[PDB]
Amino acid sequence: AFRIPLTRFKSVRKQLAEEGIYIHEGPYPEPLVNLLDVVYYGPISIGTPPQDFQVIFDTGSANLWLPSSKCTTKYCLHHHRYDSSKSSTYEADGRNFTIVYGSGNVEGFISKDVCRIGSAKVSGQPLGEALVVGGESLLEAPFDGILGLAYPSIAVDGVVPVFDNMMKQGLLGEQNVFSVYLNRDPSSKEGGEVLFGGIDHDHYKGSITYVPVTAKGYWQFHVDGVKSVSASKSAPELLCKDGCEAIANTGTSLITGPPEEVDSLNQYLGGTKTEGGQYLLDCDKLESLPNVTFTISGKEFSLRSKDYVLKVNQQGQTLCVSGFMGLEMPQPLWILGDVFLGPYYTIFDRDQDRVGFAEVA
Ligand SMILES: [N+]
Repeated sequence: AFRIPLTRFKSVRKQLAEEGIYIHEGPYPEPLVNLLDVVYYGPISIGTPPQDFQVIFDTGSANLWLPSSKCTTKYCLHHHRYDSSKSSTYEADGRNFTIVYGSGNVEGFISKDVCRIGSAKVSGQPLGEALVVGGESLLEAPFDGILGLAYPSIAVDGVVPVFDNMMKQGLLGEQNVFSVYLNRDPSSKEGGEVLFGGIDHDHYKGSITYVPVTAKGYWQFHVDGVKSVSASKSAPELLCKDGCEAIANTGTSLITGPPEEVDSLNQYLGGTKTEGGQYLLDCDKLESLPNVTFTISGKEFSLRSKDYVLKVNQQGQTLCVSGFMGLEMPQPLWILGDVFLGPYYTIFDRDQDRVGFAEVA
């Protein structure tokens, strides 16, 4: 058991929306990392002596990458960079890599070195030395790179994900799991935490409801249904009626699903489609907005409007936005961002290949 503290920051997509600037997505070939949407980072260090970094701990991807000292692009010059020549434990690989991101590609070459995750010491860990990171308005971003916590099958050639090497090296004891506490509250000192090799009882109430992983790549599982139900409507909103597939993604905020289904959901909520793509709700009519519920392994996971409405500062206008939007992919998926993962503590279990949810504390 070792514990990494997470810090929450306002996403670049949000900073853009405040100045009244929107960028359309997509459609996507499948779920992609998008650096405009990432909201939680935590510290790691690489090499000997340690070189310090802030990275996104991302269940939506499986790669570890950081800006290379050899990268002199704008993004890299504005962040911490890994210098292999300064580390006595560096071990060369040298092969090239490319990753398709929603925010523009990430490219470079593979290297190996000690990766430090709090008190844990991951040895011979492959990483991407990034020479290219796309694109606009990431010069402020408080994170340097990404550390992926998904399965090895969606890693680039030459990388084994960080958690997998923690497993091979016996660093987690008997529980090959990691647990994630996300605090969406702006005020609090702790933004959240990732607990490696354990489950923290202090962070949830009730019991944990497990769901089996369906396709090993993303942390992907089956959802029984999605619905919203209200005393103020002649009909319910019933979606995902015959079951659907979802992924848990700590690398994003909004809940994303098949467009026609979430458009319908947003209409039911009284939403108004912005030219930006998000749906506006009346800020004075948030009180009687119905819960939206996800049924997983026969159990209901309810979201209150307090959980799913996002507030944004436009100019002077405070302005309220639905935390659900459509994103088409060929193999339709609900992507569960922090809107879902904030009010639910989440256990990621590689022993049994399952994901656990319990009410947060
Ligand atoms: N990107």
